[PDB]
Amino acid sequence: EEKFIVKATNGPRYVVGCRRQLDKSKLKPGTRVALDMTTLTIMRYLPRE
Amino acid sequence: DLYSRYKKLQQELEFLEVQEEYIKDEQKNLKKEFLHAQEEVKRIQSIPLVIGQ
Amino acid sequence: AVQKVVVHPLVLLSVVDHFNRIGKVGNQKRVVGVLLGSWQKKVLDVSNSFAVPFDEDDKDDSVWFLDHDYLENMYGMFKKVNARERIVGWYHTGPKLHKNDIAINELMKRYCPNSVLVIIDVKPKDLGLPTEAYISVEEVHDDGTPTSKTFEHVTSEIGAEEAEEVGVEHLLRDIKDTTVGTLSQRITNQVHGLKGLNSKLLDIRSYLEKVATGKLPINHQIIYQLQDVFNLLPDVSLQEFVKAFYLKTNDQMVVVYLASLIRSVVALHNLINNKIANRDAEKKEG
Amino acid sequence: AVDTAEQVYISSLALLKMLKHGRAGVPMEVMGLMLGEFVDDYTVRVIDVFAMPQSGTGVSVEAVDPVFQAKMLDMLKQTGRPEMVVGWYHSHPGFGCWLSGVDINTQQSFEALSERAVAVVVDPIQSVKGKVVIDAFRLINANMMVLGHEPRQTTSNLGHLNKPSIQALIHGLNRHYYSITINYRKNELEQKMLLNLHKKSWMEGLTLQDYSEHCKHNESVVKEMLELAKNYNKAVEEEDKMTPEQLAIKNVGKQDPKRHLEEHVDVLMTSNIVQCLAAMLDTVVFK
Ligand SMILES: [Zn+2]
Repeated sequence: EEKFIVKATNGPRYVVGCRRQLDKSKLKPGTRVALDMTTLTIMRYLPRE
Repeated sequence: DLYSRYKKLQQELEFLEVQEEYIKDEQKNLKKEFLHAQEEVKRIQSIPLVIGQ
Repeated sequence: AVQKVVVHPLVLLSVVDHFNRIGKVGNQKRVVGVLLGSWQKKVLDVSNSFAVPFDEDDKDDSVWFLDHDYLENMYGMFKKVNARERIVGWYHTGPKLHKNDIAINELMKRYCPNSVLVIIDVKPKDLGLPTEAYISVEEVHDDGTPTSKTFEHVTSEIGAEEAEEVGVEHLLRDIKDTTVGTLSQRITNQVHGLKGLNSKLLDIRSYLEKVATGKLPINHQIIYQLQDVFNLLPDVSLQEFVKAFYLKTNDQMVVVYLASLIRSVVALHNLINNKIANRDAEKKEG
Repeated sequence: AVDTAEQVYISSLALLKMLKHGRAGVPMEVMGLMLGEFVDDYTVRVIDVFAMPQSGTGVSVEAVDPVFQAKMLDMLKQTGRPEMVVGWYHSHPGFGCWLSGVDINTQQSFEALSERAVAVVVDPIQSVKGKVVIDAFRLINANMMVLGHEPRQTTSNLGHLNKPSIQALIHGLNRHYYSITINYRKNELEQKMLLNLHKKSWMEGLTLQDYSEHCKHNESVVKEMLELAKNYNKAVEEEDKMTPEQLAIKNVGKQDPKRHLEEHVDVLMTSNIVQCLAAMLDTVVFK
């Protein structure tokens, strides 16, 4: 629940952790998110259109 | 040499006795260094990574 | 406003640099530097800082020397290279709090926003936390004394972001991590008594002295609440806590069972090998 | 035509500043400077180290502003930092820590003043947090190609310079290129201060705060962890019921990599917390 698996658009797969800012509300699967080049943290998510 | 064997052996007694605190130091320190290196190679492993096959 | 702040070792090591570049002056008075950080977020975070020359007078304590040009230049260039950090407040290495410090902080109270004051020691003989974060605010006094700048204690923690931990750990190669076990815990369980001992001994003596033997009404009123806290525990007879002691000792019994059983499991391979290996080695020896 | 053995002295100052420069070590090319004082030929000490504002041009000899340089240096002269620049440092993220054409050219241009010109390249990006160890760089002369490469004494430190054991870049780029050893310096003040500060960093303010917390959490939190511990231990024991059969069959060789011992020992180590905090609770209750 704390750490999940992410899928990049380019096709390689990775895994990240959980930032102390965001909560487990939007952390649920089925939602496209965003990552950082350093430490692979999460600033926010990426809502589909 | 018969009575001298005692006094000559006493040196070996002290020499074998002095190794006690030594092996104490070794066994107490090298385990701390063991867990040190263990956590050193443990912290190498990180959660973020790439998944292969 | 700010519940807690984060102070990185880098600034205190910059104070170590202040004690470095001295070069045997023969003055070595208090030196006021300029602390930098992020006031945007609720929690304060210290990254890096710089140093400005600060001098005072022997007799007159109202003498304080700062520089506006050097400050604007250093902060200007620092903002030029890094826009993620701005000005917050200042700090001094003086063990004692001077009366002129309100006038020294008044400048940054005017030009800049509210500044936080940090007091450290010149000689690291203090076992306790060297860094004390003091916020500058104006509070209403109950006794009716005129409104003045009051320093309130703010809790703080010493930590690093990413690489600083590695740098420190590499430069030291002495200190050990948490390392749950016997020695790491028992060391704390030993020395903590002294940690409380030296502190309390250094405190309650000067306290007892200055209360009866002294003046300048620092508002002793809070110390009645101190003594009240000391009276919050009127020697409980533990009679109600007997069941709790029973549960704790029961958990102790659980620890006993677990230890005995597990060690009994470990003894298997040893008390097998000690026989089967020795007898085979002996019979195959000759 | 004389050459001695040089060793670069590195303090915690430049190290930490290069760690902040490591946070500044973004793929955008950055500039840095190092200052110090030369007591003699074969020793070099660095003290004052700062960063430089980023640019779109990247690392170049044109990127460095001479008037701004001399200005900041003068501002350091009026202050308590009377040290001349001993060289310059930078970062080379992701393409390796080696030096390109422009880099060695601006190095050639910046070494016109100082014969030493210490070159330091930090790349925390692909560098694991396990080791912060860095390797300083040097520039060999182009007229020494006829004679031997490195006429340096004290060959005992080459094993300490063997830390970059990579089988590619070293003897691959070894032509007209080499490195220099790195050592540190620490006094009693820095030692005691940093040790006390770090110990306090791993400790609490009054130090009596978060202890009793866990002491009273032993009956709530730890208990569940003890239950899970018993679950895993039982999960081992069910196999331990199968073990004496194998011990009654083979006994020759070990096909099981699982030790089954040290882990349970560690479980006991976690179980000793209750015993260790018991005396703590006793001291709290007593006085
Ligand atoms: Zn590049």
